[PDB]
Amino acid sequence: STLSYWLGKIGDAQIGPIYLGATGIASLIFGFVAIEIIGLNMLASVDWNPVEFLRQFPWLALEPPGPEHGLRAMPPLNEGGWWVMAGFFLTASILLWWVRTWQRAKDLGMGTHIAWAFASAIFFYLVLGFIRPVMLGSWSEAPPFGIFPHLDWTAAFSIRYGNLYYNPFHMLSIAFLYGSALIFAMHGATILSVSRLGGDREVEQITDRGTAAERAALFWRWTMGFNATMESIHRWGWWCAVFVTLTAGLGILLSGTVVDNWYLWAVKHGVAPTYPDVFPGVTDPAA
Amino acid sequence: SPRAPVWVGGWFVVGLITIGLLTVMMGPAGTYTQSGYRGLMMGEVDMADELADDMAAPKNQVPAASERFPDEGPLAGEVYVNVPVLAHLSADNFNRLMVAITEWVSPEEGCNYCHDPDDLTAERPYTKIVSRRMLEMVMYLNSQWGDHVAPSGVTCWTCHRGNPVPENIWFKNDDADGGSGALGNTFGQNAASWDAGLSALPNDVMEAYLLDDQNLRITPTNDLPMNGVTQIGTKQAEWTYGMMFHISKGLGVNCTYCHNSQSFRVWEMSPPARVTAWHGIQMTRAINVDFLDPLQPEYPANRLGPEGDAPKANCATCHQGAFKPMYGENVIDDYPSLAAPG
Amino acid sequence: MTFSTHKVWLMFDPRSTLVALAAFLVVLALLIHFLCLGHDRFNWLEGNPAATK
Amino acid sequence: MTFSTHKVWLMFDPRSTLVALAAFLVVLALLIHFLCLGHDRFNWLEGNPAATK
Amino acid sequence: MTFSTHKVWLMFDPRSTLVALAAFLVVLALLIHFLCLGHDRFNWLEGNPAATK
Amino acid sequence: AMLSFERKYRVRGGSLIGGDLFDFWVGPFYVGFFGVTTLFFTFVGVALIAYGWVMDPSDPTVWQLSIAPPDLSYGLGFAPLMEGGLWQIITICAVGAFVSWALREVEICRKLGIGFHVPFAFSFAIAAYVALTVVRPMLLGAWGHGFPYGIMSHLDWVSNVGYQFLHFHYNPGHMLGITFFFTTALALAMHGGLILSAANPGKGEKVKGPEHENTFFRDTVGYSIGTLGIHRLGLILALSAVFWSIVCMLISGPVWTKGWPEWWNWWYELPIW
Amino acid sequence: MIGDFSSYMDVAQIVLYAFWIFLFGVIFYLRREDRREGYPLERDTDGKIMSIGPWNLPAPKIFYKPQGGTYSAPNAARDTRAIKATRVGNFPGAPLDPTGDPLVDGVGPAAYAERADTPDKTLEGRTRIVPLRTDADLWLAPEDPDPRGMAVVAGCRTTVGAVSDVWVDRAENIIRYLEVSLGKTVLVPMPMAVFNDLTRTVTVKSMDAKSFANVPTPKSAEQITLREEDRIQAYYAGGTLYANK
Amino acid sequence: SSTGLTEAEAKEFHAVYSQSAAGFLAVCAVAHVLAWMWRPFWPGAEGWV
Amino acid sequence: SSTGLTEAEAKEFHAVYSQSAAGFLAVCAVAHVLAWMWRPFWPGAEGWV
Ligand code: BCL
Ligand code: BCL
Ligand code: BCL
Ligand SMILES: CC[C@H]1c2cc3[nH]c4c(c3C)C(=O)[C@H](C(=O)OC)c4c3nc(cc4[nH]c(cc(n2)[C@@H]1C)c(C(C)=O)c4C)[C@@H](C)[C@@H]3CCC(=O)OC/C=C(/C)CCC[C@H](C)CCC[C@H](C)CCCC(C)C
Ligand SMILES: CC[C@H]1c2cc3[nH]c4c(c3C)C(=O)[C@H](C(=O)OC)c4c3nc(cc4[nH]c(cc(n2)[C@@H]1C)c(C(C)=O)c4C)[C@@H](C)[C@@H]3CCC(=O)OC/C=C(\C)CCC[C@H](C)CCC[C@H](C)CCCC(C)C
Ligand SMILES: CC(C)=CCC/C(C)=C\CC/C(C)=C/CC/C(C)=C/CC/C(C)=C/CC/C(C)=C/CC/C(C)=C\CC/C(C)=C/CC1=C(C)C(=O)c2ccccc2C1=O
Ligand SMILES: COC(C)(C)C/C=C/C(C)=C/C=C/C(C)=C/C=C/C(C)=C/C=C\C=C(C)\C=C\C=C(C)\C=C\C=C(C)\C=C\CC(C)(C)OC
Ligand code: HEC
Ligand code: HEC
Ligand code: HEC
Ligand SMILES: CCCCCCCCCCCCCCCCCC
Ligand SMILES: CCCCCCCCCCCCCCCCCC
Ligand SMILES: CCCCCCCCCCCCCCCCCC
Ligand SMILES: [Fe+3]
Ligand SMILES: [Mg+2]
Ligand SMILES: [Mg+2]
Ligand SMILES: [Mg+2]
Ligand SMILES: [Mg+2]
Repeated sequence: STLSYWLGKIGDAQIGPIYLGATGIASLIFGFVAIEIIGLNMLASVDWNPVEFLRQFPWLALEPPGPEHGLRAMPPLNEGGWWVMAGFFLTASILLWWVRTWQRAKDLGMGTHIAWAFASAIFFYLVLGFIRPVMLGSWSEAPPFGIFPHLDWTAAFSIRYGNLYYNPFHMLSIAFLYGSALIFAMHGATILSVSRLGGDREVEQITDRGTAAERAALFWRWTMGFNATMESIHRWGWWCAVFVTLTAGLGILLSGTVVDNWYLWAVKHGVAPTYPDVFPGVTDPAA
Repeated sequence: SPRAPVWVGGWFVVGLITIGLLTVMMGPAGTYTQSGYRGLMMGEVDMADELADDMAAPKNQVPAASERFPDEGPLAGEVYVNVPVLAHLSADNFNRLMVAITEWVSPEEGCNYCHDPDDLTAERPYTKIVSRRMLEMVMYLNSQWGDHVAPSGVTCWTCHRGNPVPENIWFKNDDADGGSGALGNTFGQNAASWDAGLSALPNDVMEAYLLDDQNLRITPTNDLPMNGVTQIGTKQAEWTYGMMFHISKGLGVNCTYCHNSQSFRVWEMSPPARVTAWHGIQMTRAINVDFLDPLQPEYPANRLGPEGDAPKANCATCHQGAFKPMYGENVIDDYPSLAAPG
Repeated sequence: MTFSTHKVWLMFDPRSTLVALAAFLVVLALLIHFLCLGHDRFNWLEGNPAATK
Repeated sequence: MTFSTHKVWLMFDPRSTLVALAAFLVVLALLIHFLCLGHDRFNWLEGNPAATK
Repeated sequence: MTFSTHKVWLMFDPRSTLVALAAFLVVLALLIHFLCLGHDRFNWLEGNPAATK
Repeated sequence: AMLSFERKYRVRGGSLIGGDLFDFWVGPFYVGFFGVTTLFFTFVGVALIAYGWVMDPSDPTVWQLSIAPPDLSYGLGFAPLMEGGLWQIITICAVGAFVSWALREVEICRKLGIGFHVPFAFSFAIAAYVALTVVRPMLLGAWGHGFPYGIMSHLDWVSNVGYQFLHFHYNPGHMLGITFFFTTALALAMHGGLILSAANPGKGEKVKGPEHENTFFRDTVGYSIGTLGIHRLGLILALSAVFWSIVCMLISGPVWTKGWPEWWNWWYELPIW
Repeated sequence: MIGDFSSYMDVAQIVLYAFWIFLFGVIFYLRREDRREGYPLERDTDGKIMSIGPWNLPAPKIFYKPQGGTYSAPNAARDTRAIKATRVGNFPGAPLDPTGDPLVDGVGPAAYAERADTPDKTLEGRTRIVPLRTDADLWLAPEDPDPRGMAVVAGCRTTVGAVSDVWVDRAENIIRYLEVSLGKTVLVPMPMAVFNDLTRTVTVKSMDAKSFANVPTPKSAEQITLREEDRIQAYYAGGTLYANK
Repeated sequence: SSTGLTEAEAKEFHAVYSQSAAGFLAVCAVAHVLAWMWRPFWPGAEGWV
Repeated sequence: SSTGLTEAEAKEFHAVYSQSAAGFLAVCAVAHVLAWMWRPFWPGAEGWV
């Protein structure tokens, strides 16, 4: 239980102690196995040279099986089996960590809201790595374990399914991420503005409304015509954050399974803008 | 020691001078050209000084050509002995072509690079045998691939640019594979490779498209999946993307030069340059399949690749970083002999 | 730890030690089984010929 | 501000002012050095010919 | 202001006014030097001929 | 005096122009001078968007509506009203309306006696919009660099501007902004869940206080940010996300004119190796 | 085809509309939770309670407070304290004018809520905000300046007194108020105070010398209730509008 | 008054401020004369020819 | 005054700061003379020709 002056300026200064418990130890074991697999595959990909590892770490990854393997339960190791093992161990560690958060909420007498907000992110992660590859029958549709590689996977996923900008659930997830940033800036600024009135002590304001909660409500009522309460704004933020990953999982489930081209889907439904033909005589040379 | 309150205004002035530092440090701003419709932002982003420097580069200056002799005289096939591909040229034009070729391929090494120093008739060096197939390839490109290289045409300068080895050539496993034993498979990607624009994209795509006829068309032509049409291809999309990095770097252009990002698939929304690029892909594949690869037995081990394969050409071999080779300078009008086989 | 070092449980809590050991053993067993499945000669469900070369 | 304006420090506290002034001077020096480096005639490291047209 | 109007500092803070004036002067000087650097004739570091058409 | 506790707070004061003429409410909304200007600019802009919608020859839907900026050939000049001038006027009205909204929030804060953290944070979104439609276009010398005012066409603008650098994911400022946006959602989920768990402990449990709130995070991650530190952290995260978005867009075109992946050659070929 | 119901409809469109229904239900639920304080509404002209449907006002939820008691929301309690402010004509939206001293009366930015008349407690049941002179387990970090002994300057550039003690939150280890002995003792909320460690001064620009002499004081000199806290904080917040002007 | 000075501190500050501003303006004028002798500022009818 | 520094300590500080600034400006003038002797930085009418 050490102290931290620099962290004590933005917030509290105490770091620890941390309670791991049984599920915490299990999650750490699973996750360390996953991290060891990923990192050792990265280090072997530069022929064990740590100079080249330092040079190329953003470009390095553990790569999923190729499409030639399909949904083979355990492909050959150096052909995606390492990726499948790392994904299994990471998923087990993440699920055990979710159970750990649920249990920590229960043992403190607190509600399990953080656990069910983590469940949305776990749902998105599972759709990204396991659930969608199972339905499409190919491990190759899953992100690599790498810094620049999962950005490449992101771009190539958008390109493969025709401009994921035209995925309505991608639009909704972007709206919810922008709204998460919007709502959290709103709430941070509002609570900081009424911090002179005791507004940072929100739970005390929930069971006993003070002038801080009243003025925080009235600022937004006079600004945009409606407001929340000291507790309801946290439900607003919680739901906005949950919807990000919920719509993300929903829009990734629908890509390739029910919709294969999103721009053409928007064209069918009157969503894609039509632009004046600046290039009048361009056709497909292979037609 | 007492804590000094932060001078907000002084640090604001320091912030302004740091903004000035950033402006002098990182740009006179790039120059834009608009190719498509307003609000789309389809066009080229170029630094004016760098674009001017690349146009004023020595490789982009086509050497001056001497006045062409009238094609009415003794042919080269009767004056000379071993001239199977240039037996229809007048001997004066044959000598002019030899001088031009020396200026284009081996100006430093001179006439002796491709010829025996004491016998011009002897086909001793491998360079003469390679140069004969070079001549045949240039004639084939000019006569048969006008859909791409016309009206500028191609000569020995288009690829070689004054040195015997063209600047942008490639081999099969041009990027060394990573991984020791059962660990570290890079899958032909996940490296800081300049073939993929220094991205972690597939850096060995030229073999699938400029030597093989693999499909670059990943985007479906229907909004909904079909029963027999594949529903996957994200990793296959990375191969197309890496190939498009190669294409963009070889021409010094961005994706919007040939595509509307709204849909990379729709040709009706694409600039007419995408049609020329399609013919360029077909022509590069034809070059590699027909001329450059069957030359592997004629090369020494010093010229081959890590896989023992012949050197091959790509988009960047001719263009050398410009939308057109030498930015559009005509090179075939001065040499009608290189425009068609005899 | 030996058959006669029964005083270890005065220093290590039996409950947490057993749970951590169970977690470690399950992870090790899964890792080894997956490593066997990840090789041609030892994937018993893929059933490649034993002579793998 | 001259040699005789010694009471400027009764308005601007030196401890909260000299650090900002030093930062400003360092940034100005970097700005001018990079401005000289950004031109062909004054980039002393590249060593281009003095006569640049 | 004028050489005689000394009572302006009973209305304008002598220190915040100096800080704001220094910021304005630095920004104006940077803007005008950049405007001179962005034109062929008055870019003294590029050294184009004065007669620039 | 609409809420059950609002009557005692509805007093005179807070005006930034020094006058009682506009000091009044219409329904729940407070009207100021800047409220009037906000409505002026807003109705002008909305009516011009409707005009551009009904004058579109392709009969677009609400999604396909697009008021595009002028051509890049018009430079920083003035375009015909049907050739980019409408976009220019809507941009001016939008900037005016957003600044007026921020100033009206300043007025409301002054009336309520609270800090100006909210107008200051909204100024970051206003700065992002300005850097996208005014500053970056002037840095590039043409208003045609701004995004079209359409629900779906501004997505196409974003896509094509990103593919002008062949891989926008490799922009370092883009990476920082995405990291901060995802961290903002993570922190908002954690904070909302913690406050909801403290306020709704369940059946048979009392409402938990600051000790339980700090204990939950010290027991989970190993550090507790506090109840005042979490809101500062959230405001800082959102503002950093928007600031790094502004940086990444101001270095794309004005600074970087080539592919974004090759910018990392500074690290791949750092003088060390 | 795979994901189609017709030549126009398809699975993604239906999933999108299902999410639209779910999102609109969630927004409705959230707006119901927004109405747990301040509703039902009242008119700006006579204070008549406006009728809100039972589908917009949720049923009261009970909060079991940590130190005992049950708070319900909504609670049918309405703030009906007499506001010492007037307006000419009961026009909807017309702002009010304080009759006397708005800071002492609590009008506008000086208005405060009738919170609990008991001090805030901790988990173990001991007073949360206490002066540092009473607790020996709490000290001030040596890396930060000590506010005690610093001169206190109001918004009129007048030294109104000196800091005698600091009141610390025992649940968060943070200084909540500054006990200032006026040159007779007042509590200054820390967010309303700016510290200068070089000149050893604390500036409270929201107060004048006249306003400091009327700051509400706690009944106890080592104990402050939530209502006293709320009143003092509201006084200093209303000073931003009513003091230097 | 409004700033806290007493018309004597203000007079001294205005004295030093007037000298500093006059010196800065004189240096600016000298610099402008020098920059005009370098390259004249205002074009003729035919431009920079 | 508003700083709390004594009018004599401020005088000493200004003396030392004045010497430091004068030395800095002398070094800058020498550096500018050396840089002009290396490559003059005010072009003539012909430019850098
Ligand atoms: C299995 C029945 C007994 C037991 C019976 C014995 C006997 C007998 C001996 C040991 C010995 C050892 N035991 Mg023991 N040991 C037990 C449980 C454990 C546990 C545990 C937390 O469960 C651990 C970590 C160990 C670890 C160890 C090693 C530190 C030590 C020799 C290392 C070794 O052989 O390399 C390999 C070690 C590992 C790969 C990790 C340990 C895993 C297993 C459990 C180790 C058992 C090895 C032992 C030789 C097997 C004998 C069991 C037969 C039924 C006799 N024992 C249980 C309680 N153990 C030897 C010793 O200390 O002599 C100097 C020895 O002679
Ligand atoms: C420079 C020394 C003195 C000073 C000496 C004088 C004298 C003498 C005169 C003025 C006059 C004026 N001064 Mg004065 N003035 C000072 C500093 C200022 C500052 C400032 C914040 O520093 C400002 C905004 C001004 C503003 C002004 C103008 C309102 C007015 C004439 C406007 C003008 O000529 O437009 C051009 C200028 C601008 C658009 C920007 C203003 C910036 C500079 C500082 C203006 C001063 C120009 C002045 C003619 C210089 C003469 C001083 C010589 C060095 C002796 N002064 C200092 C204190 N000033 C004139 C006046 O009042 O007319 C009846 C006048 O005769
Ligand atoms: C360097 C030694 C002294 C000093 C000695 C003098 C003397 C002597 C004079 C000034 C004058 C001025 N000083 Mg002084 N000055 C000092 C430090 C400063 C600092 C600072 C924060 O460091 C600033 C902003 C200034 C600013 C100024 C100007 C406002 C004013 C006239 C403008 C000018 O000449 O050029 C425009 C301003 C700039 C380009 C930026 C200012 C930076 C430098 C330091 C300006 C000083 C130049 C000075 C003339 C050179 C003499 C130094 C010799 C080597 C000894 N001084 C130090 C304390 N200063 C003159 C004046 O008041 O006119 C009547 C004048 O005669
Ligand atoms: C609402 C949706 C958002 C969200 C939600 C969310 N995520 C969450 C939570 C919530 C509400 C949690 O409660 C949980 C959490 O604890 O957060 C702090 C979690 C979480 N969000 C995470 C990350 C994360 N969230 C992301 C995103 C988001 N999460 C969404 C935007 C992303 C992105 C942008 O991709 C990431 C990367 C984790 C920090 C955490 C879950 C941690 C976890 O699963 O841990 C188990 C996995 C492991 C690999 C274990 C660690 C293995 C190491 C080897 C440990 C070291 C062991 C060693 C022995 C220690 C000692 C060493 C000695 C030398 C000292
Ligand atoms: C800086 C951190 C985040 C932030 C902060 C923030 N935004 C804020 C606030 C804060 C703190 C407010 O106080 C304020 C508010 O009141 O919120 C309810 C606001 C606000 N954030 C808003 C939205 C918003 N914030 C966004 C983002 C963010 N806001 C950041 C992520 C986005 C994004 C990413 O897209 C949007 C859409 C509004 C709800 C509100 C400001 C309302 C406002 O300005 O009202 C006055 C203007 C009008 C009523 C309409 C004017 C219309 C124009 C005249 C014509 C239309 C022009 C427009 C460009 C057309 C666009 C077409 C297509 C591009 C769609
Ligand atoms: C002269 C003349 C013409 C007169 C007429 C005058 C008229 C007609 C009106 C008045 C003047 C004006 C300018 C009126 C404005 C008109 C308009 C356009 C109004 C709407 C503007 C607007 C921005 C509306 C909202 C838009 C949206 C969708 C915003 C996003 C909000 C969101 C995602 C979630 C809502 C969550 C809420 C309610 C947050 C607020 C909130 C926050 C952030 C807390 O932290 C907090 C803390 C403690 C207690 C309460 C709160 C609280 O309520
Ligand atoms: C040498 O290294 C040392 C030892 C120093 C350790 C260091 C390690 C380092 C440096 C590691 C670095 C790792 C990095 C940078 C990783 C980055 C990863 C990123 C960015 C990933 C992004 C996305 C990945 C996703 C979404 C993956 C999802 C995968 C899933 C969900 C897979 C699930 C698989 C399952 C459930 C498999 C089950 C087993 C079955 C059932 C198939 O068995 C039959
Ligand atoms: C490699 C790039 C060459 C350079 C350098 C030079 N020449 Fe060439 N030469 C080359 C080829 C491929 C051929 C065969 C022509 C054909 O139709 O296949 C030739 C041939 C000649 C000959 C004919 C000799 C004979 O057949 O007996 C002559 C006389 C000749 N070349 C002259 C010549 C001169 C003068 C050169 C320097 C300017 C020169 N060659 C360089 C390829 C190459
Ligand atoms: C002209 C030199 C081009 C540049 C610049 C870019 N692309 Fe390319 N693209 C070009 C052609 C000739 C083709 C057709 C190839 C074929 O075999 O038909 C394409 C096609 C694509 C595709 C696939 C289209 C499909 O039907 O699925 C993609 C995904 C694509 N192009 C992407 C892309 C990117 C990302 C670019 C910037 C790096 C880019 N293209 C530039 C020609 C040209
Ligand atoms: C040498 C044989 C070349 C190879 C290999 C490639 N290109 Fe090329 N290209 C070549 C020439 C001589 C010209 C000039 C055409 C003209 O009209 O003068 C071109 C031109 C193009 C263009 C047109 C650019 C424009 O602005 O219109 C494109 C789009 C193009 N080439 C694409 C392209 C690609 C993608 C290639 C690799 C597959 C490629 N070219 C190879 C000569 C040669
Ligand atoms: C564009 C998405 C939807 C945004 C809707 C925001 C609406 C905010 C304004 C609400 C105004 C309510 C006015 C009536 C309040 C009660 C008066 C008795
Ligand atoms: C309107 C006549 C036809 C078009 C002539 C050219 C118009 C564009 C060039 C002049 C205007 C551009 C510069 C505007 C600068 C504004 C700075 C605020
Ligand atoms: C037709 C769709 C309707 C969707 C309604 C969604 C309602 C969501 C409610 C979430 C919160 C429930 C209450 C949780 C209180 C705390 C429990 C510990
Ligand atoms: Fe909060
Ligand atoms: Mg390879
Ligand atoms: Mg390669
Ligand atoms: Mg280019
Ligand atoms: Mg079907």
